[PDB]
Parts: sequence; C-alpha cells; structure tokens
Amino acid sequence: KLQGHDVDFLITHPKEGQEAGLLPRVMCRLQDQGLILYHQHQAFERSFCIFRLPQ
DNA sequence: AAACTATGCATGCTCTACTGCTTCTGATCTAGTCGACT
Ligand SMILES: Nc1ncnc2c1ncn2[C@H]1C[C@H](O)[C@@H](COP(=O)(O)NP(=O)(O)OP(=O)(O)O)O1
Ligand SMILES: [Mg+2]
Ligand SMILES: [Mg+2]
Repeated sequence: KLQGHDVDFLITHPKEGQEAGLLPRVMCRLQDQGLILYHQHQAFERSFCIFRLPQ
C-alpha cells in the first residue's frame, strides 16, 4: 500500500530466551528521545503510540 | 466537772495517666462487564 493510517512493526531476536523485555526498554529509549505523544500504558509485549516525527 | 476546740483518721469521690483486650474502620488485591485497540 502507498497509504495508510499507521505503521505496524514487529521486533524479534534470533535467540530464543533473549526476547524477554525488549519492548519496555525501546519504549523508554524513545520517550527519552522526545517523540512519543501518547503511550498505551502512559511486562508487556504490545503497544500503540503517537510518534512526533520531524516535518 | 463540763463545754468548746484541736488533731487525726478513715472512706468515698474525682481525675489523669497507664496498660492490655476487643471491635470497627481504611488501605490494598481480583472478577465481571463494557469499552478501546491491533
Ligand atoms: N480485527 C482484527 N483481527 C485480526 N487481525 C487484525 C485485526 N485488526 C488488525 N489486524 C491485524 C491485521 C492487520 O493487517 C494488522 C495491522 O493492523 P491495522 O494497522 O489496524 N490495519 P492495516 O495495517 O491492515 O491498515 P492500515 O495500513 O491503514 O493501517 O493487524
Ligand atoms: Mg496498519
Ligand atoms: Mg496498526
């Protein structure tokens, strides 16, 4: 599709047991970036947000 | 010798603290129902 309403991403790791708590860490890092306007929650394995992309 | 006064004591009353037991109340964890989303 050349258009849409959101960007859907999936995060995975080649190892088995490593994928334990990636999403909270990435979420916190992005929040520290200063791009998240809304967060679903503000252990989890899913979250939809509203990024602030530069324009 | 008799009348008045003095001390002395006891017991019930009141208050304030103190400790320990019992009951009531406020803070903290989950089932169900409705709704949101991918
Ligand atoms: N009710 C549902 N049931 C099963 N899978 C679903 C679903 N709703 C979404 N998915 C799954 C399948 C969907 O492909 C995937 C993406 O969800 P979106 O971002 O909400 N819808 P899309 O990306 O297709 O349209 P756009 O490009 O405009 O955003 O999530
Ligand atoms: Mg989508
Ligand atoms: Mg989506």
